[PDB]
Amino acid sequence: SNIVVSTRTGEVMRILPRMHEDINEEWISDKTRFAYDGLKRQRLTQPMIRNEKGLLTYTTWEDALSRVAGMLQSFQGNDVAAIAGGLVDAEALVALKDLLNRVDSDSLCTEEVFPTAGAGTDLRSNYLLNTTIAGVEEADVILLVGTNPRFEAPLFNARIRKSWLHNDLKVALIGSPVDLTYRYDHLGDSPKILQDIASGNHPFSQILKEAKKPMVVLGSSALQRSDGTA
Amino acid sequence: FDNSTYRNLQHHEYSTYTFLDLNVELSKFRMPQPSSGRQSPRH
Repeated sequence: SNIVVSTRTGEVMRILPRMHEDINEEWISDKTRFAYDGLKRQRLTQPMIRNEKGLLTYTTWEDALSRVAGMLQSFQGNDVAAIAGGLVDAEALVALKDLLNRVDSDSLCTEEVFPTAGAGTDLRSNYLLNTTIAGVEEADVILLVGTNPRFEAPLFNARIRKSWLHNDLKVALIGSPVDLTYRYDHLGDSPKILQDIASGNHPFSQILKEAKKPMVVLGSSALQRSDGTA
Repeated sequence: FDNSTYRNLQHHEYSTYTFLDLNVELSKFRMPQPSSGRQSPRH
């Protein structure tokens, strides 16, 4: 979501929505709006190392960097790995990729799981929302699989609700019957139903066939389980 | 033919459910209602 951070005397005061007709419209989420104060609570301000007693203690940048560099120079290849978090920027990701490549390491991983079978990440459209958020207002039917769009992507759910209200969009969900703030056709929570729809045995399969602009959305949270590839 | 008497005396014995009892009795005479196509505007 496009936002405005309002500061004063070098301190964040509040977060406001910034209008983007294609992403967040005029709204933001409550997490976007009111979680900024967490940027003042448990902050890492100085470099730290372990002392002789095994406790974290403050340190200059030079000594911590030298320690990390000395440990990095010893090992190489598969012995060096990196895991990226959820709030990491592209510049940091590419810098870490290059740094670990100079050591001849390829164990650069993310905590979020996406299946690597077949194309995997080779083709971009394999892991993108190809219809885009603004395209939701053109679909006549949408199938949701193994996700709670209300909490995973509140503005995406708002766009779906807007299309449900104005364009008479038809919504179906496969998964737990969560409250989405709009009425939908619940098919169940057994993954086998997906196969049934593909088979054509299921009633909903015909519904997708008649639709001019169908959409199928798979949440990345369902891909975190063991059978995400399936 | 007379005009000394008042003829609207039936409402002297109406109970609290007279209107709704009459509505129930009239329920059998009505034509089928049209349908909007949905169960509710929130559906």
